[PDB]
Amino acid sequence: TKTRKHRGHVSAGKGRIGKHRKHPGGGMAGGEHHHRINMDKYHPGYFGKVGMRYFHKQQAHFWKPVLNLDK
Amino acid sequence: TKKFKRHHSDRYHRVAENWRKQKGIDSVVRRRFRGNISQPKIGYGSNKKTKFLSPSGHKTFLVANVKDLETLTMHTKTYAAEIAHNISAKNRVVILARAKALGIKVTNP
Amino acid sequence: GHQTSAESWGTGRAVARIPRVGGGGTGRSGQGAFGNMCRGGRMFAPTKTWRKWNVKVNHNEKRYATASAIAATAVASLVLARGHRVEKIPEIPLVVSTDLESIQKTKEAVAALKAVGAHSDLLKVLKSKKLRAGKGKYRNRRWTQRRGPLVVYAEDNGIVKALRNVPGVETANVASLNLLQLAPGAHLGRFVIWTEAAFTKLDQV
Amino acid sequence: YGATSTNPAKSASARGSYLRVSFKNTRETAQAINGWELTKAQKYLEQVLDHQRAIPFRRFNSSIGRTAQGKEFGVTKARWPAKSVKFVQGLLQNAAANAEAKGLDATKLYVSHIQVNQAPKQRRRTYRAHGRINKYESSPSHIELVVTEK
Amino acid sequence: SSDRRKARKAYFTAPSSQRRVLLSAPLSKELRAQYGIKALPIRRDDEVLVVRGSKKGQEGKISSVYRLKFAVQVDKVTKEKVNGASVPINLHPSKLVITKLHLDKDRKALIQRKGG
Amino acid sequence: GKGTPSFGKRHNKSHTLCNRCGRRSFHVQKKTCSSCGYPAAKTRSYNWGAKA
RNA sequence: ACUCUACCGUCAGGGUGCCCUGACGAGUAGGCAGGCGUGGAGGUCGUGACGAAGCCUGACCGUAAGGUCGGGUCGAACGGCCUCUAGUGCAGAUCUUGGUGGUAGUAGCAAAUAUUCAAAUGAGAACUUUGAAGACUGAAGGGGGAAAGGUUCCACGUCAACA
RNA sequence: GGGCGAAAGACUAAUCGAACCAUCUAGUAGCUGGUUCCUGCCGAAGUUUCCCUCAGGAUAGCACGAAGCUCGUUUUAUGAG
RNA sequence: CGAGAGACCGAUAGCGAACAAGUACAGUGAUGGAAAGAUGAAAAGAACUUUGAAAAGAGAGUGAAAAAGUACGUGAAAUUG
Repeated sequence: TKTRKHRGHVSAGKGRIGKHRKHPGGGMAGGEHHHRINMDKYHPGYFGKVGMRYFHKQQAHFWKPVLNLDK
Repeated sequence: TKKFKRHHSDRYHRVAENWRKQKGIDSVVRRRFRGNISQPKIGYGSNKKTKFLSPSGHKTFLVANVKDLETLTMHTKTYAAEIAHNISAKNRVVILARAKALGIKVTNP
Repeated sequence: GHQTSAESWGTGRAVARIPRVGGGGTGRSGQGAFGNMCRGGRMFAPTKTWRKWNVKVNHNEKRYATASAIAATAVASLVLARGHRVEKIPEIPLVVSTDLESIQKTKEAVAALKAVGAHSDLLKVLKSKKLRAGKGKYRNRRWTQRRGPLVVYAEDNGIVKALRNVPGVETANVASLNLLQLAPGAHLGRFVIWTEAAFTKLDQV
Repeated sequence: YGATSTNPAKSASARGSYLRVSFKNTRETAQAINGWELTKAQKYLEQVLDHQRAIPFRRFNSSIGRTAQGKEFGVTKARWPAKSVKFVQGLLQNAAANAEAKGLDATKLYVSHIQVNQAPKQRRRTYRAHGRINKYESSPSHIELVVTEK
Repeated sequence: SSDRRKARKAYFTAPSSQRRVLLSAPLSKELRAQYGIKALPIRRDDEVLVVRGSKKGQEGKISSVYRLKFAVQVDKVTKEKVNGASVPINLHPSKLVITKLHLDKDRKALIQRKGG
Repeated sequence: GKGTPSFGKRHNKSHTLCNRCGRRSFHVQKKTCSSCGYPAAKTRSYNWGAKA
């Protein structure tokens, strides 16, 4: 929303002139190999699985109070 | 003394002649030249000492409508001491009959 | 914008690759809504009802802000500066009795404000207001009533209609006494006329 | 028009606007009678409308014949306009008629103004081959003739 | 609502019931001080007078009243023609004020019905 | 050129006009109609016949 | 440059108000700061028909940004104060909405079936119309029906647009 | 993707190697082009580990912006053509 | 169908369209579809006189002003004396 800097330069949201979908590298990226995207020799991606999922830690799992002895 | 323009104005009409920055790559006044004009810097211009002329260096005070009339002086506002044009001819004549009747010059009669 | 069809064609005829003329199209360009640089196609940022206007705020800032704005009334200099005025400089904000409720007509109301000394806030409007530009010249934005002295009620709910009708006044309650009623147009310090029962209802925060 | 009605006591004129007519031939005919007084002017137009003399063209060029009758100034080229000239001759006639209505010295008056204006187009179309329509528009010459008191 | 053209919408394509009223002009001071009424609608054989205008405070009558046009011809505001005919000539009835109100059958009972 | 003067034959007259609508693809052979139908079943208002 | 001395730019220290004053200051990306900016608005009094916005023209401070005053003129609109909000600064993709320029009054002026002369009428006549006379075709410039179209024929009536 | 062949994908409203019209559709373009105030503070880089990777980009080299602090001239030797 | 209002336009905007915009027109064709607003208080919209053939050009009247004259707001330039 810096209308002064953005419209009187047109570099804001772009960078240098011919930067199109090479620069963000498409949008997303996958797991394994592909050409000219933002994947490369990255450290995130691997493992994938979100959540500490187990059949003990779901429904009917009763919660504990926040209760120290000195607190 | 060498007057300034925006460049390419002498070529075609699609140029606003007020000064714009020489934006991207090469231009004769970018890499600094004193011939085909210059690029305006803060080295040029009037200094931190002065400001505001008349043939007696006198600053104005616009006394438009009958809001604050009794504020106009006859010292630094001796030469320039105007009214306001957008404010009616009725008010103009009323202010002038007080303002110029201090002991000052005003441009309009 | 999609109320026309205009196609690409290119060279071989007098039209560009840009959708200008096709299946119709006089000064109605675009295949759908396309061509903002083209006149009668689309817009750059076409305004939408989906995008936000209404925003959040704290409730604990609401009761602080009304307290701060009325604290600016208790200093006399803030009041008489901005736009609001007063003859009686000390003992601000003004507190009258519950005889404010015993006012029927605006003829009696103007006379009451005359006597106590809150009348230079009342008479201040000389000429009216005509219009101003845009949606100022179109709809109900012509005649506006001055936010002059505020009147504050006590016993809640049904406030005084007698002191709606004073030239350049407001009516309000002690509980219902919002942000715009104390600080209209940013800066603080609007004159408030309380009653006896209203100013002891104000003994909360 | 171009020129003013310099005073209605001195003036006498006649218009002739929005004509389908050759554009260069109207103002080139106008040159050779402008400045010249009305008795010389009317003679020149009735000569070139008949067979006698040409009008030497000056302001305009194009493929036009140089010949012995190119003299008006030190000019070589000329052409001999006809249906253009019959229009301009009518303006000399009415301006001289209404100059006697004022009570001047009509035939001996100075021709102050005559040229031609153009601005909007009078849009006409004619066809050409291959499902085609090209421009076929007329040039609206605004021909006046002011005489002043002389 | 608060709208110039959309307020005029109702005035323009007004029904014939409302066009009775919208043939309006004020009443004179001794008609108000006789009865009470603000305005009453304007008809042909009323004696009329011009309020605001250069035709200032002159005597007149009305010649014609018109339904859709709203404008009325005013007698005594009379010019000629190129052919030379002394015609009554138009005015919009807001520029007028009536001095006559008739009694009649039961316009007598209209102005003194249930409220009056 | 194969086109326009050959189309100027038109001995076989395909389409005439519709009664209810004005869609003149009312073929004497096929008896079709792209608009409301002639003959119809229900009113043939089709959704793809508009963009806006 | 070297060199004299002064002046312009941000910041430091001593002591507020800021002044002394060091070191450097060619410049494209880029970031920050500061300043000028439209539509709109809580505000709104102030200005107005004894002459408002506007149109048009002159004066016209100096930091690059574009704004106050004044004159000719308008016949109703809009800013002190005080601060928040948006479709917010133009020279350009063989682009987009239209007029106007350009070649140009130049070419074209429609497949080589001669035309000459006299009149009627009239404001104007080679062309309408009529006469004298000649070119020209006569398996069509003669004659004549269906599809297709649908009143275009006809008499009456006009010379403007339009040929 | 059917109609059709003594063949030439000739042929289907000037479109036929898959008719035309309309809608979903503003399909999409890893590529190219165009793109709107000013001054001041102040201002580099064309180098690399590495890739089914090559007109790109994770990382590193170098100076952005902001807060808090940070030299060497040269003397004794030691290692290597 | 009616009413009211929103930080919501003032003839390139917005409903196709403010106005005889589906009506002089164009396509076989559900369809495409332009040009396009306008006096004053009162029309009194120029009698009468004079010149020219109508067009065109001058005196004279009406009216608050004709420095409001019907093609009726303010008006710039290419064009154009």
